[PDB]
Amino acid sequence: SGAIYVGNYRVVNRHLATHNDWANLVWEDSSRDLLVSSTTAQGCDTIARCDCQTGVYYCSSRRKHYPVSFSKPSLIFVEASEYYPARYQSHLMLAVGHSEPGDCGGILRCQHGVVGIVSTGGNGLVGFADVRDLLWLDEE
Ligand SMILES: Cn1cc2cccc(NC(=O)Cc3cocn3)c2n1
Ligand SMILES: [Zn+2]
Repeated sequence: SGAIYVGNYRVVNRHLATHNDWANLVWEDSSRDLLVSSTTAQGCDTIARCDCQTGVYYCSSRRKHYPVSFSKPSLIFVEASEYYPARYQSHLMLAVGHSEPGDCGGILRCQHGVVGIVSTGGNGLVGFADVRDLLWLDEE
């Protein structure tokens, strides 16, 4: 589990969104595994605006933050889980790292701020849904 809290937005994995998220919806995209809902309180996270390929992510199944090298956001075939049919997921970055399901939501960050959130992985893979192209998260 986990979310990004930027401005009056809450960014979560679409597959983990609550009824309150869907009732206060700003934007969602199944192909990216992302959903954004509105918040009453202002958040403290800042979004990175860059092309970094190194950063650190939080792994809840280890209680640890790990430094990683990750690929640029791409269209990747991901295997069937309980949440999606084997399909192509867009705007996804991969790194080598310990992952399990309930880790989705952990933040990946670089020197500029939050890069994305955990979404896919297994066999020492961890896939992050990028948010750096969502420039509108910084306004309104
Ligand atoms: C971090 N992590 C490890 C996983 C192992 C297996 C499945 C994962 N992801 C999901 O269930 C969510 C999903 C995205 O696209 C399709 N399904 C994993 N995430
Ligand atoms: Zn960066």
